[PDB]
Amino acid sequence: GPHMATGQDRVVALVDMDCFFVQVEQRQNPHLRNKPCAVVQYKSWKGGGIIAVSYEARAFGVTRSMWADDAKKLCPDLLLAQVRESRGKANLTKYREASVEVMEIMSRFAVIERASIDEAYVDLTSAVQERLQKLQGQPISADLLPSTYIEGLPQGPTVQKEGMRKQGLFQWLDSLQIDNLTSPDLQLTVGAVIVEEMRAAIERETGFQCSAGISHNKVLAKLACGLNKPNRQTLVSHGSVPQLFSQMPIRKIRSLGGKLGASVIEILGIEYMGELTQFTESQLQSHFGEKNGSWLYAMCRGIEHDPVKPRQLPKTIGCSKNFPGKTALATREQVQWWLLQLAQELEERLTKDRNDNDRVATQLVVSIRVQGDKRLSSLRRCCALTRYDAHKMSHDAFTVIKNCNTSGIQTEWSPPLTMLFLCATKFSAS
DNA sequence: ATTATGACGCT
DNA sequence: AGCGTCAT
Ligand SMILES: Nc1nc2c(ncn2[C@H]2C[C@H](O)[C@@H](COP(=O)(O)OP(=O)(O)OP(=O)(O)O)O2)c(=O)[nH]1
Ligand SMILES: [Mn+2]
Ligand SMILES: [Mn+2]
Ligand SMILES: [Mn+2]
Repeated sequence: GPHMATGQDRVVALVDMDCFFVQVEQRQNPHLRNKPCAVVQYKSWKGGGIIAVSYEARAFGVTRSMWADDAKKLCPDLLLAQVRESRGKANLTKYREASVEVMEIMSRFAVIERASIDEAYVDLTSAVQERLQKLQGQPISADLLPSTYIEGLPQGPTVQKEGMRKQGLFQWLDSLQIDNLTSPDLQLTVGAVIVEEMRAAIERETGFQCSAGISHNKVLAKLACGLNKPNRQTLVSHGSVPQLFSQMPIRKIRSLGGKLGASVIEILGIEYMGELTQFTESQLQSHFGEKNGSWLYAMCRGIEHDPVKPRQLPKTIGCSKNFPGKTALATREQVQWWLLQLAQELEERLTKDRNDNDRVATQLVVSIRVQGDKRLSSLRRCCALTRYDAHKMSHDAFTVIKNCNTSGIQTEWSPPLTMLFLCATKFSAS
């Protein structure tokens, strides 16, 4: 009871840009705004592969991973924007630069953890204490939360969406103890006020809309973020967790959407996150290991301790290209030419990174996949990265992989290569 | 022939 | 260090 930790110490938000690459293209080209549209890589094979989809297009069933030709069968008026190609490969620079715009705005409110190109966690605990002491016990007006949903509300004893949002928010605010500066629910609420301000700043200063989740930890904030997209934010309180998890498929929780989640379902004979509460911590550890077991035991009760890392920049800078089917690289000239193309993009990005961020990478990781290998990476080898020179990097990568050539003929490459990947790692301040 | 990344855990 | 999993 009084010593049962409840995981309510922190206020954590997850901010995620709505259909990010689409918004980047819609900002640049107003003709794409408020339209079914998608962003594609390449074009020759089945119209290119879709990697981002506007919400208008999602209404037609268009999704990520779809080929554009198939998407056009669902949505004949779908508009398409193509990712830039440079040196023979997709080049994602426009979206990385747009991401930096957003991350820099978020960093004005709190230290952030860059979790992806379009999302960041925020630890708002200190900012919340600040704003609470500024409020002087003054209640929080619904006007300060104009895009906020309170998960689980309204409940208890009109048929529009905005109306239900306002009803739930009213019930939430009516329940609040705005005189207790240590009340977790109040702290979350103030956190949501701050996130409204952050999201308003992002849209004002970039044109981009985003969604967000506000809760007591990263997993709940991420889950919350997904509940009311697009262009809305959602507060998931500690108290909302039993009902929310009672019908939550295990796979919806970050890190459980793959083999581990499938094993939780199969071994324990359960379907929903809430069903995990009936197992002891030692039972879960016995099935899933010490770390996973302890994490599951806490997470199904709404408790997770993973910190928001102070890290706004990516830890690695990488360049990769698949060579599927009959485009696989089968000669030395071919392998060397593509290693050079990748290395030239890497050099350009690394040199910009060194100028912007006062650091240098010291390790080059070279990854390949050979034809017929089921795995995504067939071989991974490191070497020293001592100079930002593409010709040196591509020569070193070749030197590191050259013995994977089974061909006695040195001019040919067998088995042909179906992927090349160069990654710069182990940054040091400079 | 979902492609291009990027983080992190294991041993 | 190199490999595997998660993510999208
Ligand atoms: N190159 C590449 N980029 C991807 C891939 N999957 C996602 N992305 C990019 C494009 C997305 O706009 C961006 C952010 O992904 P999200 O999962 O946050 O989805 P998105 O923002 O598109 O929509 P959302 O509103 O968050 O559901 O990442 C991929 O498989 N390959
Ligand atoms: Mn997004
Ligand atoms: Mn995202
Ligand atoms: Mn997505």
